[PDB]
This record gives sequence, structure tokens and C-alpha cells, in this order.
Amino acid sequence: MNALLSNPFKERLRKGEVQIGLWLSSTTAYMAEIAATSGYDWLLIDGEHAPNTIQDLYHQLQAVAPYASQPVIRPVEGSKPLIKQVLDIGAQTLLIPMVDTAEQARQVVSATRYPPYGERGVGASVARAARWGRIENYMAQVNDSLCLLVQVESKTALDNLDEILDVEGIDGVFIGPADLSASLGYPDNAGHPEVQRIIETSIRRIRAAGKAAGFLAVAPDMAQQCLAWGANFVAVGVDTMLYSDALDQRLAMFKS
Amino acid sequence: MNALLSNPFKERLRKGEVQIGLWLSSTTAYMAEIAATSGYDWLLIDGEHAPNTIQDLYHQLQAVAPYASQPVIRPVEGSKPLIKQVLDIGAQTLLIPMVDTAEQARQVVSATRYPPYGERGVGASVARAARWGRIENYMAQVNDSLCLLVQVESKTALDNLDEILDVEGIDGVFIGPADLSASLGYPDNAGHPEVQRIIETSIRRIRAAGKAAGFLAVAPDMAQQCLAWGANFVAVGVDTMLYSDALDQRLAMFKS
Amino acid sequence: MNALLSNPFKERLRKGEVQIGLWLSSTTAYMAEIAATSGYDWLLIDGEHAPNTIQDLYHQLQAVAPYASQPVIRPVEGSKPLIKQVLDIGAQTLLIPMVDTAEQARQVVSATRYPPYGERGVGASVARAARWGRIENYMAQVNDSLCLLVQVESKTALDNLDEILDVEGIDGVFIGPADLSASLGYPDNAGHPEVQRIIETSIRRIRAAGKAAGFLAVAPDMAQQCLAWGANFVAVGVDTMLYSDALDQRLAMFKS
Amino acid sequence: MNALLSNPFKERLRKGEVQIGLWLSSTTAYMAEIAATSGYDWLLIDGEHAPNTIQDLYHQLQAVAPYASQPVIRPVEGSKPLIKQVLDIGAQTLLIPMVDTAEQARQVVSATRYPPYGERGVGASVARAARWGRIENYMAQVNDSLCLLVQVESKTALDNLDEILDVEGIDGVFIGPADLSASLGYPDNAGHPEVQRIIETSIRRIRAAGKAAGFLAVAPDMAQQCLAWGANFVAVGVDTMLYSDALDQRLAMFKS
Amino acid sequence: MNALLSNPFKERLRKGEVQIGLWLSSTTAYMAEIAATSGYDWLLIDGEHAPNTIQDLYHQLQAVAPYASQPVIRPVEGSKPLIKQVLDIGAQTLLIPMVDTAEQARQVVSATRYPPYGERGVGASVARAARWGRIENYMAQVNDSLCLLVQVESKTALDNLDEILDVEGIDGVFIGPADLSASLGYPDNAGHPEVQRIIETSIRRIRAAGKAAGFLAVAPDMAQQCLAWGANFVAVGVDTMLYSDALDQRLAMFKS
Amino acid sequence: MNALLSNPFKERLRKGEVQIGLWLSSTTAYMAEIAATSGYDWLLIDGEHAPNTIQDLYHQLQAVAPYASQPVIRPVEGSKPLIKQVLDIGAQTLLIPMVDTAEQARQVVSATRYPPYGERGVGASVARAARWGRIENYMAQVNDSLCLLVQVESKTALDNLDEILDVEGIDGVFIGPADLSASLGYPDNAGHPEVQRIIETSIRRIRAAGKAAGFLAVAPDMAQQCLAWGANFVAVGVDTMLYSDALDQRLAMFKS
Ligand SMILES: [Mg+2]
Ligand SMILES: [Mg+2]
Ligand SMILES: [Mg+2]
Ligand SMILES: [Mg+2]
Ligand SMILES: [Mg+2]
Ligand SMILES: [Mg+2]
Repeated sequence: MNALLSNPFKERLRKGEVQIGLWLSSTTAYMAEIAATSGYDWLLIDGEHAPNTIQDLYHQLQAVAPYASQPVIRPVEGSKPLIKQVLDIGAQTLLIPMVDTAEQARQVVSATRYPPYGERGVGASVARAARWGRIENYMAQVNDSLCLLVQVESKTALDNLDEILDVEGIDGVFIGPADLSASLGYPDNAGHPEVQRIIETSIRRIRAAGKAAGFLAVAPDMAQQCLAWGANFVAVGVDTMLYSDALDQRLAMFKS
Repeated sequence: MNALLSNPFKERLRKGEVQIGLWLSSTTAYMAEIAATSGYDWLLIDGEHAPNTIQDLYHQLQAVAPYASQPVIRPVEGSKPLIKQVLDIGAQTLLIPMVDTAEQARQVVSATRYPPYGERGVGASVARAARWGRIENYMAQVNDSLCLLVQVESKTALDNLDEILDVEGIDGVFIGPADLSASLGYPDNAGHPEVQRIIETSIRRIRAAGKAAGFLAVAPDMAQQCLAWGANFVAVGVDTMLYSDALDQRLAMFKS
Repeated sequence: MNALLSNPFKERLRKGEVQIGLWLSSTTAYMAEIAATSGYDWLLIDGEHAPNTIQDLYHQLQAVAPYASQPVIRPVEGSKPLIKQVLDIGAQTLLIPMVDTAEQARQVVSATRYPPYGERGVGASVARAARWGRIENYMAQVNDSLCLLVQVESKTALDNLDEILDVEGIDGVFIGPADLSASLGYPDNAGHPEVQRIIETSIRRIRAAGKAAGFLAVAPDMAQQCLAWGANFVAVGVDTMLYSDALDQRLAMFKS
Repeated sequence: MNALLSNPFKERLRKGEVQIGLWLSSTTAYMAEIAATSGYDWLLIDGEHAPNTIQDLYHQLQAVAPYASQPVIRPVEGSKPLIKQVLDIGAQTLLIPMVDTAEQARQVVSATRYPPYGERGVGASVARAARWGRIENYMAQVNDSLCLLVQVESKTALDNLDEILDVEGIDGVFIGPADLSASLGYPDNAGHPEVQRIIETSIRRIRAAGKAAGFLAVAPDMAQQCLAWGANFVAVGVDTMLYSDALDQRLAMFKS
Repeated sequence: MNALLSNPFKERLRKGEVQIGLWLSSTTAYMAEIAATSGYDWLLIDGEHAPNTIQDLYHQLQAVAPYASQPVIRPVEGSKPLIKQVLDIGAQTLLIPMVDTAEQARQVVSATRYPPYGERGVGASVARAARWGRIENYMAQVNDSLCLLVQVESKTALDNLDEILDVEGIDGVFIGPADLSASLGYPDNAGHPEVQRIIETSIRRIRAAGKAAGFLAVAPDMAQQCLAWGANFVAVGVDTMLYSDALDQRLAMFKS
Repeated sequence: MNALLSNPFKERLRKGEVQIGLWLSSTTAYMAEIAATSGYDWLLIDGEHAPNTIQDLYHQLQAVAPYASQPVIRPVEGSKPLIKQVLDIGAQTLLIPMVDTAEQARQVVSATRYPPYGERGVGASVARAARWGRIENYMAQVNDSLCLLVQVESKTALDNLDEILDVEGIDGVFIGPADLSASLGYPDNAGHPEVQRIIETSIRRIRAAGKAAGFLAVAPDMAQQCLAWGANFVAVGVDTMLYSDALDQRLAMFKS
């Protein structure tokens, strides 16, 4: 097998390319493989808001591996040890929740990088990340193939957006509209013109800074709008929601 | 908790009532609970064509238990020991594949009944089926609450349909259109007029014999047609197919 | 299904009713279901002193769901991300260990509330807590249906007991005799007059603040005593201890 | 490690010693370890009436391995492949259900022995049975350390008892009184006034033919009786029953 | 994704290429993936002599899927329902143990084929075999991409070897030295001149019929010999044996 | 069962005996048992750089329990709650990563001791640590049987080595050469020509302060050297590395 790491999601992001994603929220490797057969550009394995253990995450990576869709892992939080776990299992693209400050953003980057630059503990070289040694010179190759995406989803984070965007090692900034809406004084209502204005300017600011801009839009109209605004890693649904809706729609054909 | 067993699916079947179902093919308790929130009348936990162990089946029963949707279990085959396993875990409604003869149908019934009448081994009385003893006089109550559905899905089985329909202990006969189509000399094409004619007469014969008639129709048009013909336990989709289709439909909105 | 949240444990607690409970310590969904058939008022699913993963917790919730006994979840610690995980899986009643200050208690409340009331990140809409959107207006209903119980189980905690009892959003204070005893310099001797004294006074003070008073007593004598002292959410047993004792007692009939 | 096979259960059986046992019915490795700390002489890991997979059986063997209590495995049925599976995982004592004829008993014996004497499939050096080759000359050692117990628990099996007792390789004959009573036309109450005699005579006949005699008696009164009669491998409880009873008993102190 | 079935193992086999393989005996997806990074031509996932459930088999397939090594699945026995399960999860190459007669061999082929060609029940359309409908015209493509290997590993099997080699649908015949040796009256002594002789003649006869000839040799000397004799699907190791030996060899450097 | 705690690893450490170890990196109970049959002195169950959940850790302890090899658990980090979890499951020897200061070392020691001396949460009588109460006076016995090893593997930790060595309750100090080399500015090649001296001096300093000295050396040449220097708990391989190498070596015989 190949001795070079590659991260196709990162490669595409660097080329400015638009990547269409789906949230995977069931924790199950069975459904992750099924979802991978759809051909989304990326799949967000949600270790934050679905009850995934580190083993569930591992199994979902193994499930999607031979398919074209690229996995992105969101851990429970961007702490040193939880980041350590997901990087060692060979998650090359991370989405980190609740990044509110440039200092938090620098600490997240430090957690992903080995000494000199960061604080990542050594051990991937004999784990899935270096494919048990088949990846030669893993410590030398790794930074170029790691892709780091941070969520800006509070009023504090928007206030700090420029500082965060200037942090070395951050590849993209993701806006989660429902948390942001809540924090801005409009809980349960991202549809308010103030919120929409903030979302649009924030996306444009992220792209203007040369970084990738991300979004989750479960309403296709909102997804089209964020794409128009320049978001270029956009998740367009949550698998469990698509599932439940499909189930309801089929059943409705037979019930009065 | 209650000392009486009840099988609402059987109660409704006895009353002639139409019951709308969905196949569950992921093996996962996580998705089974999600599907149960839809409100289908029944959910077919497929131990035949999805890789369910006896524990997967157990977990899916525990998942759906507090919801209104009634579970129906299909084992890998209707052998004595596999039937034994699923009855002891408290699956009160079974769908048995590949029942081709009245003798096979009698043997299936014998597998579900304790001595005098049948060959079921004792032990449920301390298992999930009798809720570890909370169900009093389980051996006396049980037959009235067990619901047995058999699949007629070959040319041999159709030839034997009258004999099968006269077998004591059989509550319903299910027609699987794709196996039947194959066996009738039309593989991959249930849409042939010969096959449709056989399906319609078979449904009408089953109802004319006072038994419930079942069908799986993944095309809603076919489901409506089988309902019109008198099928009264009709599965109208496979959850994994509904899932994949929903995923494809969402993605298509963003890809040219 | 039902679109409304309810919390029977919390309604009873608010009425000042005595609720008799049991610790579940095996991690197993299989034993959780068996225990639920006893009809204890509540079952404490122990994620602190038994090796439960978030998945084990989930499966135990699924197991007890159809039965009348109400689940309570104790996480390994009361941190923001661990509280997030248990809320999202739909645990409506939490027992939080080692709450030592009014500040820690406020932080715990904040971890359970969405903006503006706290720090809880959204995502329960696409998870078990909101039954995948079947619970309508979850964000609006949720605070009413969440029951928070905090453990006062150190010397520091006792010093701050009045300050803790004044924290809005705390429904009950639970005295942990094993940790408290040790904290006081009487490890493994909770029966000491000095400890029994402090337990009694602590219980009366909790109730005097209009909050529920909780306790675990593995000795029935002690359980009746703490009930006489005013404790109204009282766990009276640990299931693994009851198992071991029952097995020993049966064996001893044939070894003597 | 130790290169010798030993079977303390079989050695004590051969000495005619009385061995006191407990059914393990939860399928869980967690409860199997807890139960092993009681020091029963044997623990019956029930793969017939509890929903154990071969993996669950493996994990319960691993759990109990360091304790004094000797494991006995009952598979779902005594087929060649299912006996092959449980022998390969290092189950050295088997309890086989539904052995109704001498021809069946011979076929079970052959399934436990390698060719050319029997039909056990050869591959134990790549499994736990030979501790991955740490047991030297496993194929030489294995017959002497394997203990075969069959269940005679039907009318037909009773009619065939003498003949079954003449089959070489059977170490013990187990009578299940609830199965036999059902088979004799007494569904539940277990051993009725009518079949006590039929049971006693059998126990005495079994011991008379130089074989061990087995029984499960969940009533201590009945267990004393069967021992008085000559039964020397007697299971005296079912762990899930002992659990439920103990939970009920502790709770009744507070609903009193 | 790709809508076409292919079987690289089968294409190579048809070309008469030598394919070097490894037994996987741990049941673990974790070790299966590690093994796949070695680049053996094939990996034998052993459901006969290791305690694999259908789920363990599934997870091992998912693990090795992205790597070049091609999986082969051996079920616990070659029965119709066990073959059904492994085909449906998408195992394209099967190794069937203990095929003793031309009749058994025909039955195995029939178990792998849909009507009119055999008895296989439909349902792979909604399973991993057809990648949930992403493989278009599965029913039409499938026979071409299925590779059947049968074990000739008893005296009965040898007597019927020519009849077995004449069965249409068999791609390869595998000689099992452990079972064959025992069947011949030389258990645990496959090295006996009489056995080595019969292995050699058997290999030449297999190849003479235009079928592939298979073998497992845990001794490299024997492996080279069987290759020299004409065997072209040759497993050369059992992964758990290689693990144990490697661990012993490292330890021995510090114990001597 | 035996009511006394013992820690053979700690007893031998105290005697200054040399103990030879192996890293267990696969997370699987199946491989842990196989590895235990080699008779290494100790086996490091790696919960920091392999994706172990607390349940995986539990199952590997259960697997190795009856063998002579002594288990050592490394948790993801040495936080209070994670040390609480692993102590409660009966891990009596801990290896704690990233111990950089004396204050950290004191905080780790306190996390291992009950109040009022430390801050370990009290609940071991409802867990495996006290074998569910079969270990009498566990709280009395526990300090003497717990063995605490800390990792000093960074520039800061090195600067602080004397002070760390002065902390009471630390039984051994482990040096990880790849982490330290990275921290000192040598990413990979592990221990470079430049840091051998820094390593040797540390090993001698550790033993000089009356503590045990630890090392992982995957190169046998380096392992002999560190032993020559005074290291007395030395891991000499990583099981997944030994596996991969052995697989490669066997395969190379046929790609030759
Ligand atoms: Mg968010
Ligand atoms: Mg069918
Ligand atoms: Mg406590
Ligand atoms: Mg029986
Ligand atoms: Mg063989
Ligand atoms: Mg390190």
C-alpha cells in the first residue's frame, strides 16, 4: 500500500472547491457505509451530539474508508486528549466545536502538532494514523495532510473572528446557525434578518481572509443561500432527519 | 407491571384490520428506535436477509418496546432451535420464510407450542418472554398471544396453498413477490401479468380462507394494488432503501 | 407518538412524595430491564462507579423505557461535555457527584440550559432527547422537564450547603455517605455517631429549604432511619450487592 | 503457562462427589464474573434458553476463568457444528439438550471426538481449546479432559433411558423436571405429585448404571429431595430468578 | 460508486496465478485491518474454527475493504441458511468445509444461485452484496463474480474427488491437511509419508481437471512443497500463530 | 475466593527485580488473552494511544486475569475521573502519561488515594476492585497493593525530574524516548545519538532516588542498553508491531 498520506478533502479545500456534506448521527458503522454509497463529498461523523465512543468513531472510519466520500470527525470537545484519540485513529480532518477565542484556536492547533510546534503525544506511528508503520516518516508528512476546521457559533466567537482567522494552522471556519442564533438573542429562530445578516457577513469575511467557510443547512433553500454567499464546505442534511422524514412520507401515503 | 400477555398486532389481525408495516434491515437498535417514532403499525426486524445475531434481535425488541409500532421477527429460517431463540426473547409475532408444504407449516406450528400439542422446550418462564416470572401462568396464556405468519414464495408453495391455509395455528400467509416471481420463471420481473395474476388470486384465496394476507411492496402503486386485493398486513418499504433514496434526493439538489 | 415532554420522577419529587430507588451497577441493558420489572420508583444508572460508556448508558435507557420505574443518570463527573452527552440521549433526571460549591452548582445548571438561560449547545433536535423532532418545541419545553440532583458528599460541600440550596435550578440534594464519611476522616465508617449526626442535620436542612433530600442506604435499618429523618428520594439497594447476597444465601443451603 | 489440560468438574464427577451449580441466564460477562465469586461448584452458561451468541459464550468463559467455579456450556442444540464451535473455544464440559434416543446420544459423542473415532472438525491449535498451542499434544490429551452431560427430559427420552445409559462417552444424564412434566402432560407447577416417582426412579437408575445424575431444582425443598435420591450434579438456582426475587424482597420493605 | 461487480481473486484464479494467503483467526476487525496492510493476495476470515458471528464477519469485511488483499469467507458449515447470510453481506469468495460428495457440492452451488439456476432467496438488493442497489442488475451480474472453493478433507471426500471436480460452479478444491490426516487415521501427523503422498496426488488431480488447487501450510517447507506440487491458492500462515511466535521470540531475547 | 489483595508487579518492583513487558495496542480482549500465554512479566494495556473505551479496558483485564502476566493500565490522561474509573475496575498498576511537574505528580498520587489523604471517589465495593465485597476491608488494604508509575517524557518533565522523584507515592518513573526526543527537537529515529546520554543519566538518577526506572524500547539493541543502565520495568515490543513484522516476514518467503 501507499507510503504517502493524502487528504483529498484538504486538497479540494486548498483548491477553493465546493464540497457537499452530510451529518452522520446514528453512531452506526452499518448506516455510515450505506451513506458513503451516496457520493457526498464529505460525511460528518458527529462525536459531539450523537453518543459515539472512540470505538464507534473507529468503526465508522473503517466503514467509509473504501468509498469516495471523505470522513470528518467532530469530537465531544476540542480538548488535548480527545483530539489525541481521534488523530491517532487516522481522522485526518477534524471539526472542532465551540472555538470562541484566538487562544483557544492556537491551543487546538497545538493539540494537533507534534513537538517543536505543538503538544501532540507520539504514538500514531504504530496506530491506524500511520497504518501501523506502512506510512513512512509519518511525523514529517503529517501536518501537510491534517485539515483543521473550527466552529464559530457564539457572539464571543464572532467578536473574535478576525483574530481566529489569523491563527496559523486553521484551514476553515464553520458556522453553526442554531447555536449562533441562540447566542445572538434569537433561540429557535435562525430565520431572523439580524441572524441571516450575521451569517452572510461572517461567510464573506471568512472567504475574504483566504480560509474555507462552512455551514450546516438542513433546509435546502438555506444551503443554496450559503453557497451563494461563498460557503465552500456545506453540509446539507442530517442522515437521521432524512431517514425519519422519508419514513413519515412513505407511511402518509397509506394513512387517510 | 401487567401479568397478562397481549399481542396488539394479533388482536388487530383477528379483527380483520389493515396494518401498515416497514422492513428494518440495518440490524441496529439505534435506527429501530428512530423508525418506531414514525408510527407504522408493524416493523419487520429482518433476521433473514440482514446480518442480525440473536442479540441484535434482542436489542431491536428493547428499542421499539415503549412505542406503539408492533415488532415482527423474521428468523434466518423456521427451524426448531431458531424459533426457540426468538420466542424465548419475547417475539410474539413471527414471519417464517420458505414455507412450501403443509407438513413444513405443521412443524413450524409445533416448534411454537409446548408439549401436549408441540415441541417447544420450556425455559421462557425465566426469560424475557414471561418477563422473568412477572407473566403468571405463561404456559397457559401463551398460545392465544402468539401470532404466526408464513411466507409462500415458491411455485411449490402456491401449489400447496390450500393445504397450508388449512393448517391449525397459522394466522397469516405472506407473499414475497420477488422470490415468487423468480420461482415462476420470471427472475427480476414481478411486473409480468402472469405474476400479478398469481399474486392477486393468491391474496384473494388467503382472505377467502379466513386468514390474514401479507405482502411487501416497495413501490407504493403495488402496495395500493395489494391493499385493494385484500392484503391486510402490508409492508410498504425497506428502511435502508428509504434512507438511501432520501440521501440521493437531497444530494441531487446540489450536484448540477 | 406523544409530542410532549414529561418527567414523572420530577412531578413526584415536587409533590414531596417518597420515591424508593435502586442502583444499577452492572452496566448491562440485560439486567437493567430485569430490574425495571420490580417496579422501584427510580433506578440509578451509575456512570460514576461502574464502567459505563455513553453507549452503555443509552442501551440501559432503551431497556427500562417501557416500564414504570424512572431512570436517573449519574455521569462520571459533572463536566459540561459529559452533561451535554447525557442530556442529548434523553436522560431527563441527572444525579451529579461531588458538587462542592454554589459556583459549581450554578455551572451545572448552566450546562443544562440553552441560551439565554445557560451554555447548552443545540443538537438534541436530531437526537433521542427530542425523539428526532417528534417532541415539538423541545427548546421551549425542556427546562420544565429536566430534574437536577446534586451530591453533597464532602466537608467542603457541607460548609457550602446553604449556598448550594439557594441555587436556582437545583431540585434536590443527595447526601453520599461513602464519600462524605471518608471526607470527614471516618472512611468506611459511615455508621459513626458523628457522621450519623451530620447526615440527620443535613437531611433536615435540605428539606427546610424546600428541596428534596436524597440518600443511598444499602442497610435497610439505615434506609428506614433516613426516611424517618425526612429523605424523600432514597435508594435502598445496589443491584449487584443484592445479586451476590442472593447467590451466597442459596448456595449456603447446600454447603451447610 | 501450564501445558496440561485438566477438568476438575469431570474429576469430581468421576469420584461421585456432589457438585452444586447455578444457571447463568443473563448472557453477560459482567454478571458471570460476579457470580463466579460465590464459589458454586459449577455455573451453567445457558446458550439454549438465553440469547447467547458464540461470542457471549466466549466472554463468559473469559470472565469466570480465574475463579474456582467450573463452567459448563449448554449450546442451542447438540448439532455437529454447534458442538464444534463450543469445543474450540475451550468449553471442556457440555450440557446437551433434547437427547431422546441412544442413536442421538452416540451422534453427540461422535461430535465431541476427532476422526477417525468421531466427527469433530480438527482446528483447536488455532483456538482457545489448546491455548493457541500452549497445550502440547492437545489431540492426545483431549478425550480425558472432556465431560459430556446429556438431557433426558421428554417422554421418548425416558422410554429410551436404559439404552442411552449404555452409550459409551456419556458421563452424566440430566433430568429437567419442567420439560419432562410438560412432555408427560403436566404443563407447569413443574414436578407435579404424579411425576416425582418417575423422577426418583430415573435418578436411581442413572446412578445404578455408573453415570452421574443431574437436575435443576429452583425450589430448595425439591433440590434436597433430588440429592437425597442420588443426584450428584445439581443446579439449585437461576441467577436472574435469584436477582429478581432479591430485588422484590428489598423493595417490599418500603412498600410495607 | 462503481455499479459493476468484480472479483479480483476469481480472475486471478481463472488465469491460474498463484495466490498467497493468510488465515485470520482472532475474529477482530482491528487485527483484520492490520493484516490487510501486509498485502497477502488473500485473507481467510475463518468462521469455522474461530468464534465469529455473522456480525464479526461483516466487520472484518468492512475492515479489509479498502486494501488490496481479497477476503475469503469460511462459514461454520456449508448449509443453505449460513451460505445465504454470507452471500448477502457481500462475501464474493467462499471456502466451504467438509464437502464429501458430488451431491453436497451441487447443493452448495445451488445455495449460491438465484432461480432458475439454484435455491438462493432474494434480498441482496437491500443488503451489502448489491451495495443497497448501487450495483445495478445484481441478479444478472452475480454468478460471474462469485467464486466457490470447496474443502476435500476426509476419506469420503477423496473417494469422490473426480465426481466433485466434475460439478459445474466449483472453481477450486482445497485440501485440508488437519482434517484429512485425522480422517485417514493419522491425526496430528499430516507429515506422515502416506498422507504427504495422498496430498501430492490430490493436488495434481485437481489441477488436471482444470480447477484451482488449495492448501494451508503453517510450515514454510510444506508450503513451498505444495506450491511445487501445483497448488495455486495457498495459505501460508495463521495470524494468531504468527503473533504468538513473534511474541515468544522477542521475549526469549530477555529471558536468555 | 481469596479475600486478600496482592500486587505481584509491585512486590517485584520493590525487590528491584527486572520485569519484561509488552504493549497491548489492539484494544481487543481476544488478542490480550493470546498475548498473556507468552508469559511476559507485564502487559501494558494502552488506553492512551489505542482507542480503548473503559469497557475495552475491563474486557482485557478479564481476558488476562487467570494468566501469570501482570496487567498495567495506561488511561487517556491522568485526570481524577479517569483514574477513578480505572481504579474501580481493579487496575492495581497504573502508567500515567505526561507527568511534567512535581505538583502534577502530587495531584496524580492524590487521585489514587481515598479521602481524607487523597481525592479518589469512594465506591469500590460495588465494583471489580473489591471483587464486589469479597475483598474484606478494601479501603484498609488498597494503598499497599496499588502501584503508581509516571511518564517523564518532555523537556519540562526532565527539568523537573529531581522534584518529581521527591514526591511520595510514585513507585516508578518511565521514560518514553520518542516523546522525549521530539520534545528535545528530534522528531523520529526515536533516541538519536544526541539524547542517549540525557536518557542514561535519567535512568541512573531514577534508580539513585530509590525508584524503579521504566522504558519502552522496540529495538532489542536499545532494550539491552537501557537494562544495562539500570532500567527495571522495560517493555520490549508493541504487539501490533510484532504482528505486522511477522506477517511481512512470512509473506516475504513467497514473494521471494
Ligand atoms: Mg453547534
Ligand atoms: Mg422472500
Ligand atoms: Mg459518592
Ligand atoms: Mg430442558
Ligand atoms: Mg478442515
Ligand atoms: Mg509517551
